[PDB]
Amino acid sequence: KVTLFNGLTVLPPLLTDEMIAQ
Amino acid sequence: EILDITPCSFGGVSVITPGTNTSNQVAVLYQDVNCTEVP
Ligand SMILES: *[C@@H]1O[C@H](CO)[C@@H](O)[C@H](O)[C@H]1NC(C)=O
Ligand SMILES: *[C@@H]1O[C@H](CO)[C@@H](O)[C@H](O)[C@H]1NC(C)=O
Repeated sequence: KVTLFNGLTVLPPLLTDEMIAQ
Repeated sequence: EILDITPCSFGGVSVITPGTNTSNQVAVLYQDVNCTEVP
């Protein structure tokens, strides 16, 4: 359901989706 | 001929290190960058 350079950087979360699901 | 322009790889640099008074060894993390582009 929930689906959606110039110094911008997106850091990955520490906990992945699999670990949250676990 | 049309050409695409993309800024070449850039990122932050982080230093992973235990306490200075355990050891002096460090590791380097290059964020959002291949290992090939590092040198
Ligand atoms: C560094 O680690 C040593 C080993 O125990 C300790 O004696 C010293 O107080 C430590 N220094 C700090 C700032 O934690
Ligand atoms: C690293 O470099 C090569 C050439 O740029 C590329 O094909 C490869 O997919 C890159 N690796 C990753 C994990 O993105």
